[PDB]
Amino acid sequence: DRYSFSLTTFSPSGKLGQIDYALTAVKQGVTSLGIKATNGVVIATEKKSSSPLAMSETLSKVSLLTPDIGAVYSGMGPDYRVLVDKSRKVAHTSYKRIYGEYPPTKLLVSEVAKIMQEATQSGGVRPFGVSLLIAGHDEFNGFSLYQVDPSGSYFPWKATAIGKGSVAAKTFLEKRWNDELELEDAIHIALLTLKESVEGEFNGDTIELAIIGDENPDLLGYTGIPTDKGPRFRKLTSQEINDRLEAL
Amino acid sequence: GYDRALSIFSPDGHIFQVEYALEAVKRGTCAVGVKGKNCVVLGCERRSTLKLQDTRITPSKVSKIDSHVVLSFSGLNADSRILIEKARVEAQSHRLTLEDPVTVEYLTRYVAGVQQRYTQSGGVRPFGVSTLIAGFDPRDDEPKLYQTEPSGIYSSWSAQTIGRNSKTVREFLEKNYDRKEPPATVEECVKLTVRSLLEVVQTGAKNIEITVVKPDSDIVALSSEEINQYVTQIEQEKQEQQEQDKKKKSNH
Amino acid sequence: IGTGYDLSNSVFSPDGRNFQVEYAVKAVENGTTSIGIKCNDGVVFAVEKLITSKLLVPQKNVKIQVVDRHIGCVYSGLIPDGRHLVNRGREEAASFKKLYKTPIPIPAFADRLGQYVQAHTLYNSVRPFGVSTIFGGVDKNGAHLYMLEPSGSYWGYKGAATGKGRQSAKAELEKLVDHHPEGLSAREAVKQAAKIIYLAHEDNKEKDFELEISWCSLSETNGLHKFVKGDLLQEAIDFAQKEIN
Amino acid sequence: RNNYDGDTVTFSPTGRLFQVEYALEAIKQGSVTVGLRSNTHAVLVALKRNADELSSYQKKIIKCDEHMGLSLAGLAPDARVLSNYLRQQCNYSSLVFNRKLAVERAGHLLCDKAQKNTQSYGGRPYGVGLLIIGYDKSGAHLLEFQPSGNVTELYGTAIGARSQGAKTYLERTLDTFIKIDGNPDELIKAGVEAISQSLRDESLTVDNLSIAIVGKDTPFTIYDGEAVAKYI
Amino acid sequence: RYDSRTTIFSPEGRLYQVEYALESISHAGTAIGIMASDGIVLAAERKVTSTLLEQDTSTEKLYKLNDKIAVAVAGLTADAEILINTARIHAQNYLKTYNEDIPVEILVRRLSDIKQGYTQHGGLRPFGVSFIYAGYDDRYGYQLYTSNPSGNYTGWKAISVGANTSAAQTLLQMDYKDDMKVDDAIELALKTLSKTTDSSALTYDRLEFATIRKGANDGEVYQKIFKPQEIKDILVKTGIT
Amino acid sequence: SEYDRGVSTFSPEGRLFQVEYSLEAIKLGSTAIGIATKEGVVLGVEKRATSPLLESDSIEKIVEIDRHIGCAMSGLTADARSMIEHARTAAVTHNLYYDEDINVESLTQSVCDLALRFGEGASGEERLMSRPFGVALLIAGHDADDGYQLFHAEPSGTFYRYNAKAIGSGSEGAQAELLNEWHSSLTLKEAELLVLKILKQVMEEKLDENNAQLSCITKQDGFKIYDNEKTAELIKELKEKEAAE
Amino acid sequence: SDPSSINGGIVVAMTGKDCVAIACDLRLGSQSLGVSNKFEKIFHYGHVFLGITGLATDVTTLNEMFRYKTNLYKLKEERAIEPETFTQLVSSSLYERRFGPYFVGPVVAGINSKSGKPFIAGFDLIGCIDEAKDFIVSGTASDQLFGMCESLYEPNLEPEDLFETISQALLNAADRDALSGWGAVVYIIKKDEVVKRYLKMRQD
Amino acid sequence: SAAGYDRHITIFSPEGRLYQVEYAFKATNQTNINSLAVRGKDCTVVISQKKVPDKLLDPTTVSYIFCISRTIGMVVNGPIPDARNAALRAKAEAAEFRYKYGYDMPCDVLAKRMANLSQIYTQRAYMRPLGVILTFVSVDEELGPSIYKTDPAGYYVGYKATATGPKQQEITTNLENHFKKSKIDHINEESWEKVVEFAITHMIDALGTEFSKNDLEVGVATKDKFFTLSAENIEERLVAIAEQ
Repeated sequence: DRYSFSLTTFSPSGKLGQIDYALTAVKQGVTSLGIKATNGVVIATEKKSSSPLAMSETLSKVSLLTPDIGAVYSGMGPDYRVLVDKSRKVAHTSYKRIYGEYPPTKLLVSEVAKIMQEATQSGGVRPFGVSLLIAGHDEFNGFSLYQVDPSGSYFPWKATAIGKGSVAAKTFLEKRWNDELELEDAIHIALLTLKESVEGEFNGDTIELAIIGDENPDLLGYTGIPTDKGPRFRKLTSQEINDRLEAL
Repeated sequence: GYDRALSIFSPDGHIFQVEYALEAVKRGTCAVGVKGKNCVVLGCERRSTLKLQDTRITPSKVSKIDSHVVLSFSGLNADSRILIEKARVEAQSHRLTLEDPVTVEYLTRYVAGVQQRYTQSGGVRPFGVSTLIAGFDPRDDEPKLYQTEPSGIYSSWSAQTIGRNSKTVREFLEKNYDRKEPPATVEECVKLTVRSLLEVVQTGAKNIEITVVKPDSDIVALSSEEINQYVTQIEQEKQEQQEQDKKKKSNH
Repeated sequence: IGTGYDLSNSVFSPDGRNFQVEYAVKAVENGTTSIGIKCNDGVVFAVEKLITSKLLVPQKNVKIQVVDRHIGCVYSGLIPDGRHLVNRGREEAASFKKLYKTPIPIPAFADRLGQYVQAHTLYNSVRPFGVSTIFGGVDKNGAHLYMLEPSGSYWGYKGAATGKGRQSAKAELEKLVDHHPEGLSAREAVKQAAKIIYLAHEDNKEKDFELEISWCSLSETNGLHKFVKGDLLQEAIDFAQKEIN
Repeated sequence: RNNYDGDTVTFSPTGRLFQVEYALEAIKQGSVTVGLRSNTHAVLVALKRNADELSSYQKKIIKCDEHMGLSLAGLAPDARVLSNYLRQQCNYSSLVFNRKLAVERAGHLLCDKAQKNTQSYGGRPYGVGLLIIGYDKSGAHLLEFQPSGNVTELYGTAIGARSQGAKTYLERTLDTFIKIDGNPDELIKAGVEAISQSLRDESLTVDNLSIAIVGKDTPFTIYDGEAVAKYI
Repeated sequence: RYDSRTTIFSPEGRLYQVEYALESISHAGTAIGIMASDGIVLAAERKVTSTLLEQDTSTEKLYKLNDKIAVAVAGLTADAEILINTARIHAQNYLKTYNEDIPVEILVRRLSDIKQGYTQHGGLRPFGVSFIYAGYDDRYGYQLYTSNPSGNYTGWKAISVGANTSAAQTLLQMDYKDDMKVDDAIELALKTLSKTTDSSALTYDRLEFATIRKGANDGEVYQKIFKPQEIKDILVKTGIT
Repeated sequence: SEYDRGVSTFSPEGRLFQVEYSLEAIKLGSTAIGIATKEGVVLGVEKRATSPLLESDSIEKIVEIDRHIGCAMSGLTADARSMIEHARTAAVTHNLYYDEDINVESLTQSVCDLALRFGEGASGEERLMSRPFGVALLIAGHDADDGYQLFHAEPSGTFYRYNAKAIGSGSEGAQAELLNEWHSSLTLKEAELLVLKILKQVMEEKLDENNAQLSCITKQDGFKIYDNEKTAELIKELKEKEAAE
Repeated sequence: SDPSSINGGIVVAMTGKDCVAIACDLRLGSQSLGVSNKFEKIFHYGHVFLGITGLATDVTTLNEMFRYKTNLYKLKEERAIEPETFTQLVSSSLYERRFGPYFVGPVVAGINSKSGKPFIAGFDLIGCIDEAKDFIVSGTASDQLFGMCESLYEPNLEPEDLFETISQALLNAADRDALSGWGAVVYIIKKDEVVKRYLKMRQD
Repeated sequence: SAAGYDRHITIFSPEGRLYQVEYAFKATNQTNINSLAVRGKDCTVVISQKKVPDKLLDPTTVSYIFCISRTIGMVVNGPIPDARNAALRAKAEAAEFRYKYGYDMPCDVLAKRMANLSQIYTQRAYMRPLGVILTFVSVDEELGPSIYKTDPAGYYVGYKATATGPKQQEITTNLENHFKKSKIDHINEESWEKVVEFAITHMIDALGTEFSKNDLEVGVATKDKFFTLSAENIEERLVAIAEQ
């Protein structure tokens, strides 16, 4: 009641009403999920066209924050875009002068968290409508995956999911997850889990699935340097998703 | 109501924030100030519950404002923290500008000024803390004892109890205290202060904190052994007096 | 009503309006009739300033006020509130002259005034405006007539009207489209303005009025705005009285 | 409803605000003053109030300049903020332009200043009426300033308690005082008659009269005691 | 009700807001720091868990703020992040300014002023967090304190916060041996953690632990957050596993 | 309702109720009386005693604002602290600028100018002091250009000059008695025994000096706050005078 | 010239083969007056060693400055700061002031643990990337040392070979400089072992 | 529900959403205007209705197609106040962008920065969302013909073609049939004039109402330019349809 007409006071059972509503706002979104393996990380989402005429191919819901780190969301569409904007800016500032190349995954998550936290702090501000997943790859902690909550807390995970179909996806991932998976194997889990959510439209035109694995000097835009590391992030096209989607 | 902000008084002339601040005082630990003629003994209840709880590193209930003026307090302990540091920085700053020792009358007046400024404003609330501030200056051998209030009022009292169950101690203090001759014995001033605080602690002399201020910048914190010495002498006299009263009855 | 929706200006109704902006329009209605008539070579502005007692001094209180020396503006609704939109308007006018060393085009002014009204609905701590403002002049492109709503909506007009007796005015303006498809020439429109305000004063009848007319005309006021006063105004008065009878 | 009895930033269904309306009330509980003018003079006559007979009575005439001046009827706190402002503008005109500020021109600055507080949600809105006199290049003028900010040029007007009889004196004798020019004596006498009728269940006394006069020949001067027991 | 701004007071002469922050602790995990002359242990319990949760290569309720002082968390985690970062910044100011490590009493004291400041000033929340501070300074040796969500500190030799504080406290003070040992701290903590927690078999992936010692590799203080397999060793001694 | 919550909301009187309530704060306060004569102004006060431990002779209630200016007060000391610190600066700043005494009337204006702040901001007055002042002062001094003048600085309006004025709890009965007992034939000494005569009547305690404190403004003497012995003596002369009549 | 030239002092770091040496003099002088015969110019944040030349104030002040930033880096990420990454940092941090630029010539040296490769880097007033796998020398006798180190360097050396090369280098170059010398100390980072060998040399 | 919720955009509902933003998606029915944007192969076309309902309004002052900058048109649907506010910021930012970055501001990038702008108005309770729908049309130099629609929420998504208004649906369904059967997302003809004929025909069938020259206003975006058509040019295209 008054514990989300105001942000000052709390429920006597803990937490603001605003946070529990912010999670409701997450589930009203598309379904996004990530699975970590020991030689890769898959990140996968669906995109609701929401008009036969809408082009969701022109805006994808998998967006590189920096070349080695992509992110997805589940939750409100407008809220995602500004939040992504601030991710690209802070990243250069915070570590592309400290290390002169793009940050650790781990670092950018602690930064993002402070921003989400500050909108839970005071009245006359609202939480963000999303929970994000940030996946990336660095050499200092290896492959990682994270879930970043609009409460202002963040949790690392091996595989997790969020969105409308989260509760179905989570039990599914528990069963099929093993101690060593391949990148290819984790893509083959990722398609099945998301297909539980939406069926009767599943194709790689409507489902976007992409990976964080090894460097691409092909998406780097240069070669001829013995130390160069191209984007750990990589987009599969519509055609490549179909090759994996047949493989099931 | 008129309790929605500090920009509204009630039609009696009261502001309910201040009135609930006065109930706040009563929540936290008790304090007694009692003046002599060469001393002021400023004593306070020390809260302990558990054995784990230290009395080494644990926050003292007497804070030294300077080397000749001290402050003990009553109210919320969390609230009183901001108030403690502020009063010490101001203490040093007087001496930076002027180059003079910290005047007691100035000191209470500024300190109650901090509280007043918040009360004057509506966007910030004052502390629910009332203090006792006792001292001497090197230029005075005539003792001063002051009080602040959560409103922004400063007052002078000969002798005072504030904080937890003040009321009963308050009447005991009146009778014994004489304005004729306040306790000239230093030991007897401490002993009175022990008798007053005795009432509110129940059993204790590791829960009685006595501290003593005398002129020309002498400050002491009295060890646990000395606080326990008072209790043995004070129980012997209270009991003795009681036995005698029942003998006056027997005689008639 | 309740449930917001008028209780703040940020909040929006499910209908597509804002009921706080509707009470501001009611305040324009309550104010005294003003008309503006666009012409194929000028603009004429007229206003009804009613006389409530004869303690007023005649030709000394008006709702006609000038901006530069060639943009006339006249306001209805809350009287000091219409003054203020002109006072800020005047500030906006000056800025443009200093920077570009040119007189302000009337559609340029038209953009700039309506940005002030709109700023006063983006904040719940700023009361909107509650005044309509008839305006226009002669510029580079010739003569133009505009009117601005307290919504923060505006459009160009051939004939414009606002205030309490605006029900008559609107009707006389229409007779004019048919009568003259040039909207009338600027000279004969000073007399047309007076006659209009007299039929409008039949809706205020229980009281007397004072009529002020001003104009700005391309070559019959020489690109400049000046007040219609003198033997000019009295001829306008005589035409009105005659044809009403 | 009267959900608008608290909001000064939110229109009332009539198109008013209630706050502006209450501000007219404040004037009614306020102290009476009668204005009037002629081409070559303008006069303010005002009633001093007292709470008892050990009070030495409230100044109702504030000298704004040596050629301009004002009187009040309503909230004295609000009257102070606007008096400060008003002197600041008249001195500004004498500093930069070596110029007297016109009565009418001053009034348009005061207008923006009323409506600023209406627009805002911060500080009190006004609740005092000022009767303003001056004598500039365009002779004596009389404005009635309202706490709305509406400024009205008349030949005579009145604000304050029981001010509807001053308007009735002035209406009848409207023309008598247009014809008198160059006689300060006559114009002063006319306000005094005026404010006897205005008042009800009161009588005038010597030290209840404060008459303030400026014209073309008369400097700005305030008459008290023996200088106003000649026109009672 | 009093709920609108923190610039108000309830009739207890406290604020209802402070009570609401209090309650925030008692729906989070349980936290225990036991001090001994030979080292201080910090322990926290995880309030989420899964088998696809990464918690074996990470901690979340244990931060070192400098290489001589460590903290445990009980409360919401969203509240925690902001104030940890500020304590750590204050430590490195101390290091920069005075050329030495901060005392325990100040570092806590600052943090306590800052919590109270959000009560004192504005309509901004109190931050419902209780932190256990276990530190070293060469003035009062080992020092164990905790900080209140109201924003005051009190010294200790053992304390529990979190969920079921009362239940935990009685159990800790019963088994407190008066010289104490870091090895007994470590042993006591697991036992006490078990009974509050709603699992009957406490486990190392469900555990966060740091032990602080200067009593081995003397003349210097070395603080060690334990790795998962070591936590398993100490569990086997207490007979839980 | 929405009238006692807000400093920017007027009620059907056209007033603030913030301003109203602050009068009742003064009536809470102890009785204080000032009586002007042409010999000097005499400022008397009441203090209270409910404890034998309360030292009431070691804190002030009559204060020196300059070297010929004194003030008595009633209401909260919190509201009084701000007011007197302010008023100290105004007199001091005057001696800087001109190298002359402050006049009595102008000191009154400054105190009522602080009083005006009840809220947060305003155009033509920055407000930083967010409540009504629940204190008044009687302001007494001497200028040479008039004489001795005695004023009441009102926190709720503008200032009213008096020849004798009572404030506080017992203000009501004191005011009637001063009309029938203030006269221009009454010397310095008579002025003292008058204040004590009224003072006791509305006191709920006996007439004694531990609950009283007189002072005078004599320019010749500078502002003099009295000793306890002088007041004690005078309680005795008061009773002997009235014993015999 | 600059203030860096008035106070002086030398820090020279060098590379061999899976090793580094970074060595310094013990002279601090403030102009003509010699001040300390024993102020070490070598400091460290983990395995990364920071030398500092220049004015005496900025030797102490920047040390506090870079300590602050490496301590927040260490705690958050739970690893040691790397010499590869510290070179980025030194150059931006000194560049923060440009309108009050710090008057120093640092030398960074360390060995990366994420490959074991040896790293040395050179800087100036506001610092720039200057990459070497040979040597970086700095100070008022830097022009002497640039040639002295090149002349004695033979590419690809043992940890024990590298001692000899940096010692003979420092020994004569410091001595035949006014504002340098007065003792020296040599740190040989073998890989992760650091042996400290004090040079017996004369008092300059 | 209603207990705070609808009265704010900083108070979430039990659904996690904002009722108040969603009520502006019901503000396009009040002005009663429809748009149609279609892309040809080398062009983009926008046609929106023009409402002149009174003979005291000139046809040339009432327009809803605005020149934002040289190659960028925009159609506005919905209320006249929020129409202006959006228009200003889009002109100030487009002009500023173009010389700062030296690039002609693409359809995606204008639609993007504005959608960002609309999100910022919603997070603070001081500001409010826009009510209008802006459908930006440009022929880009990096993507050729494009239509990006930005919603009063701060959603923006691309479109083959898009429509807006109260009768928006009926046009949507007509465009669905057209692109689906042909298996191209463009109007096949290459001349911008003949594309405008096709687009005008789809609208007259779909709404059921024949339009006039003073009941349309048409902007046509070509390769690196925009221009808005006058009524006599629009008439030529209308009669093109009417007589085969």
